[PDB]
Amino acid sequence: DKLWTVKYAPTNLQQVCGNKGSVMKLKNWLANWENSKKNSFKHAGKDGSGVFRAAMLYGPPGIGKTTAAHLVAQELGYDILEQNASDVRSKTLLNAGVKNALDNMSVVGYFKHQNLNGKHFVIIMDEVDGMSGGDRGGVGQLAQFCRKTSTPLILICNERNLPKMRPFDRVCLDIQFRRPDANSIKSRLMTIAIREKFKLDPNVIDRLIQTTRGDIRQVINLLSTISTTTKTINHENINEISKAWEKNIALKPFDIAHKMLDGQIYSDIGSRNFTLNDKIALYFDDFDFTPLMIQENYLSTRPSVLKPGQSHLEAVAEAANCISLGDIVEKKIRSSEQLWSLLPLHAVLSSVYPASKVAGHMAGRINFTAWLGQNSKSAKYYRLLQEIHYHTRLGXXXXXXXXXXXXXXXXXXXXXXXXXXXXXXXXXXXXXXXXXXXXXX
Amino acid sequence: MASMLEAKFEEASLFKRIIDGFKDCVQLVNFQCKEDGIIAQAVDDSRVLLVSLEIGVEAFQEYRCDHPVTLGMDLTSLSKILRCGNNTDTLTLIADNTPDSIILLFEDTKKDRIAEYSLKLMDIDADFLKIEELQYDSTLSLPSSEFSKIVRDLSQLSDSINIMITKETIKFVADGDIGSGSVIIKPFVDMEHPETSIKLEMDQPVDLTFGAKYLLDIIKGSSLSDRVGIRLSSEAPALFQFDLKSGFLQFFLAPKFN
Amino acid sequence: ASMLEAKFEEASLFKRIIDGFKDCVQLVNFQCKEDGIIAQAVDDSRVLLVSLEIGVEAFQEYRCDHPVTLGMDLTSLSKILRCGNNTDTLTLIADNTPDSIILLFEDTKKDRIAEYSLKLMDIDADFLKIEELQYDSTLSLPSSEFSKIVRDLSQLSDSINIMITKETIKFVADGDIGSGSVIIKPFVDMEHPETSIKLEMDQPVDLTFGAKYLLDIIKGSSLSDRVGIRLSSEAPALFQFDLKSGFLQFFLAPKFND
Amino acid sequence: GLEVLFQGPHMASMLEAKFEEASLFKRIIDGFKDCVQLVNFQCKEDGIIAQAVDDSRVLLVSLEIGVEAFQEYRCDHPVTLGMDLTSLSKILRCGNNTDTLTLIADNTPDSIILLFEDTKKDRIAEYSLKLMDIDADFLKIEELQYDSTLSLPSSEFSKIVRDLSQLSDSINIMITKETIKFVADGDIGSGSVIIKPFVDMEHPETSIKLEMDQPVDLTFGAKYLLDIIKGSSLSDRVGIRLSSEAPALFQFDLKSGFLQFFLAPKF
Ligand SMILES: Nc1ncnc2c1ncn2[C@@H]1O[C@H](COP(=O)(O)OP(=O)(O)OP(O)(O)=S)[C@@H](O)[C@H]1O
Ligand SMILES: [Mg+2]
Repeated sequence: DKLWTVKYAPTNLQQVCGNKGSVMKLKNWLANWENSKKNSFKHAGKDGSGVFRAAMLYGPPGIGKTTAAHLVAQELGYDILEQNASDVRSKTLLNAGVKNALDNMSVVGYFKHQNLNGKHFVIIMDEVDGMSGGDRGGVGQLAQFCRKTSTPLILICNERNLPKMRPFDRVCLDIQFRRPDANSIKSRLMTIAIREKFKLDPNVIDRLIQTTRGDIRQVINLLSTISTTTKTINHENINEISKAWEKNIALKPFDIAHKMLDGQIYSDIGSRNFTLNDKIALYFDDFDFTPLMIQENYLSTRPSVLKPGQSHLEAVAEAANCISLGDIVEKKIRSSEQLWSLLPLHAVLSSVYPASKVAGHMAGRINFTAWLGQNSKSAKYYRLLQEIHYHTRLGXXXXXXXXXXXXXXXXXXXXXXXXXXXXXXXXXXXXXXXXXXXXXX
Repeated sequence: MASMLEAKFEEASLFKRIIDGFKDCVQLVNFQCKEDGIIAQAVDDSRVLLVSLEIGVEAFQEYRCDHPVTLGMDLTSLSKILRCGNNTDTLTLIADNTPDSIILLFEDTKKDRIAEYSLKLMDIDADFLKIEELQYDSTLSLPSSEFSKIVRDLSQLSDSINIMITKETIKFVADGDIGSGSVIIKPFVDMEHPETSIKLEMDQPVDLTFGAKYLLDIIKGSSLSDRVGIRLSSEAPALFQFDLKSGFLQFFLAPKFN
Repeated sequence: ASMLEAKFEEASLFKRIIDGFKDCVQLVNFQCKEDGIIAQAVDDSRVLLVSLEIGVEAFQEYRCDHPVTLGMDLTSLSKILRCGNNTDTLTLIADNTPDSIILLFEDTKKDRIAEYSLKLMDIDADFLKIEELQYDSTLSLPSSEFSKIVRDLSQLSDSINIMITKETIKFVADGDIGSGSVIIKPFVDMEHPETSIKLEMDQPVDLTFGAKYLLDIIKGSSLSDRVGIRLSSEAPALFQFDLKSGFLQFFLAPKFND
Repeated sequence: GLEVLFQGPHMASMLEAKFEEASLFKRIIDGFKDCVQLVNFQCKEDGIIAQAVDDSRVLLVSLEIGVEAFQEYRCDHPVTLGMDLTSLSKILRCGNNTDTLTLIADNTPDSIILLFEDTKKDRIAEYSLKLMDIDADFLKIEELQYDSTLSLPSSEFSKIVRDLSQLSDSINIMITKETIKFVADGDIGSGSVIIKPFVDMEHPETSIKLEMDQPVDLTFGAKYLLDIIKGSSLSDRVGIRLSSEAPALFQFDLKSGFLQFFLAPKF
């Protein structure tokens, strides 16, 4: 009846697939909070989680952040007072609302009372990187609370390295959540399936995760599509329903790359059963991923379409070039909300053409696009190198920094005696080091 | 001739004053309706103030309500509606079986004017609390108009207001940055006007501090009863109560840290 | 000599008048004649048009030999009009082909002369069009009794439907939070003729309007103590506000409803 | 516990002034509350003397509460009490109708006490306000003779100012041929209110007294005048004096003393 992500939502931190390291880091902080307070938050314990009034969770969509924060709170007996983007968190309302609970106790904490925190709040300011123009000065006031609160404060966001999030930098314990581990999600998904009365090839359960880029919430929803679609599952159906489901609802981006890369469609015969018009049309079946898909695996095929006496390499270079050209086209299509009339050309230059040059037998296997997550790595690191520059600009363009900050690595990693010497003799602090350490790594 | 609940407020203005009494700190609230009357509790958005209502069958010129029904409704919407009714009007609550809405009939003596409004109910998953009559260290009472002035005055000085009951004496203090605010009132009873008398049944001293914002919100019940009951205890939320000819509107305010 | 000599019995008159335009209408060219003043204008949406007619009967003296064209801004004019005490008398004064109109306030005991200048607004437009002169239904009620029903329902919808059925004036509004319906009948209180409600019907009427405008309309409730309303399917509704020697009338277009 | 007795009454004090009526002071401060922000209230054995010049530095307020405004007054040594009117306003809003207001300060003030006493002693309220340290400005007792001197009801004067202030940001005042004129040339139009010296006998309250010596014509900032009229909350009629070189003087008489603004013309 209820969505699956709901009915199968963790009930104990003992069910959060992944980030277990960060969950611990979280739970701890929420434990030593009373003491951290007792000590005026000036004793950064062996964890550092001691000089921070509030914690800042962050990471990709559907990986357990909101589940952890809530759960870690309910586990230490505290009562929860949460807000999110659906609420108005402007500086005005913020100061006329929650500001008042920063040093207050739960009225529910009484009619519930052995609980040691039952009468205390854990403020969960969720979806903070979602505070728009409907929250004037919200981040500022919120970042000010991280310094003057008298109760645990937990903030969640997806992009910690954003400009809007700058005011939060030095003010709180930011624990990172990365994309859960496949085995974790694979194991979890299995458990689900079993309880849902069905089985699935570990190769299917595997590529899903790969498509979902780790979004455990998405896979769960995506996995509830089978039983919800068909009326009655049977002994045999299980093995075949995967097809219609996988090649349609689930891994559709794959059945596209498959068809597109099948040489049988480019041979004189099939060449007219599945016309040029159809090949181009396959593109409009997911014009979002199709270009990414072809580029991803146009070089992992055993071509059957090569002209007589044409090497696999040569034909690839031709598609390589076309892939390149199609890009030029895309950029322009995305430079003017009014250029969609160029998509057909892009269909040809980014998929159909490159494909026809190497279509045939599938040597390896259709892989999801590497470009997306690969675009996260590069981006998430430019932000780092950036803040590092806006700290060394005192001592070359941000570019000349990553192409000259090589020597620095030595006199900052070399042996790790002369510790303090170089470190401080650089005008760097704690975060100035922890940050420069990440990228350099 | 088609309902499971049909109450008829003696005075329309009543139900309004009753709801304007707490529609600023609570948004969604479940109204439990049964034989004897209407009961409803709701926690604050900041989870600091608990609000409890109780409307006895003696406030309606006629009160039906066959089976027990839950009326989860948004006070802002309901408030817009009640705002409609005029003076000479007999507000009648009407609810069918397993309602999706609720009707509010504003009739008039002169049967030449009838105005009925429908109000879509809300689905509220109320965290029902177990309120239990406790033995508070101190129990005072005074004119609501006075408690109001005191609270409004002091709130201009601090975000916190300390209420001290020492040696049978009521003392409110507010210490801010611009300065401090102190008010003290001694019990008495004026036979001339019993309603302006300050009571006080102390059994043990009490020193609690409340958020000024929540008191400014509680004093809004100062339109239901000319007097306000306050029960304080070092280990429990304060209790501010307003008396209604057939019930009451009470507030449970959790204190601040020591 | 003044080609336009207009003295209002009471400066407090021309004040209640312009309050009708002020909000819904932007600029209004005032055309004067030998029998009084007339003016019209329309919403930038072309949904509502206002028609003003001021007769000399509401003047302590009128002399506009040759007709004039006084274009002016209500926000600017409404200001000049507030600078009048309840003991003064207003006097419109314009020369041959006005380049700005003059308002004169004066007392009757102490020498106090308040003369304000006011540039004139020329928009190069003077389209005065009226065509309806016979509606399927005519009703009347107190301007205050109306403005109420209006703002009440405005809370639940962007549209209000004035449904005229067999001797029953019905106002309805259906929206997101709920519905609202006010049904008042034609009644007369021998002791209070003003609060009486008259309604003469011929053919049923059913037409919805946009509360937006309907609201700006009930502001003319300042011009009188009773509003007249004439309806006719697929035809702009006419809301008229009676005045001793003239009137302020609003022509509001409905909405195609099928 | 047992020290729950206010301090104000029992402390060693150099200043202890009880008002005739709380509201009086409440009203006073309001008359100049909007112009100034921080003022130094110099208390002497004779009464209270306060002055202040707006940030723009073109308006000057001068208060003076004579010892006659007090039920009992005993300041026995010159003390300067700087304080923010915004805070003062708040304290002053806590006073009831049947409540007496006593200003108290100790021989070494770091703040000021405002004690509210009631008929039924059952209600005592003590507010303390932290003093501010302002650079006190010496009295500008300059009484340059003004070319013209007039007075009219404060209620009727306020409107004039407020009404014309709609037309322009600069109100003009002329005293030509023993006749008072208020001009306002704005963007949309013009305004002109003229009042001659009128003297009623049945209602002497409402009268316009004038004294012409030299033709007058001055222009001040309306924004300012809008605040100046606030004194309308203390005196029934306000007296104005205008000079060709000296700023404008608007006075609101009070039994004990008076509130007076010294606005400098805009050139
Ligand atoms: N790490 C995880 N372990 C187990 N189940 C998970 C995990 N992450 C997500 N889920 C499921 O996904 C649903 C939503 O997860 P949330 O923790 O609310 O996501 P989130 O990381 O806050 O995502 P946002 O709001 O898009 S940032 C839950 O109710 C779970 O069923
Ligand atoms: Mg979330």
